Amino acid sequence: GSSGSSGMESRCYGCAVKFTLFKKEYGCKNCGRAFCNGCLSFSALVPRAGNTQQKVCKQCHTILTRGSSDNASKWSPPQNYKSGPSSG
Ligand SMILES: [Zn+2]
Ligand SMILES: [Zn+2]
Repeated sequence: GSSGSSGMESRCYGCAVKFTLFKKEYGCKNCGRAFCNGCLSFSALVPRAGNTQQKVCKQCHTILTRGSSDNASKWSPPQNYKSGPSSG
């Protein structure tokens, strides 16, 4: 009732760790979020940096290597785009 002011500062988007002299702050390329050297210790081709193996966060590093198999997103193109194995 008489409270509601949290002090959320620059933290990690993986462990929620606060960036300090000891814990430096890192940035992702794929998701584009803030991570700690600990979490941001992976590299994977990012379709944003021209498909270059940039330092990405664990998640992304896995998401880019997992290759989702769904179509949950804004208007999607027709399974058949260009003459090829183009999947749905
Ligand atoms: Zn972290
Ligand atoms: Zn990321």
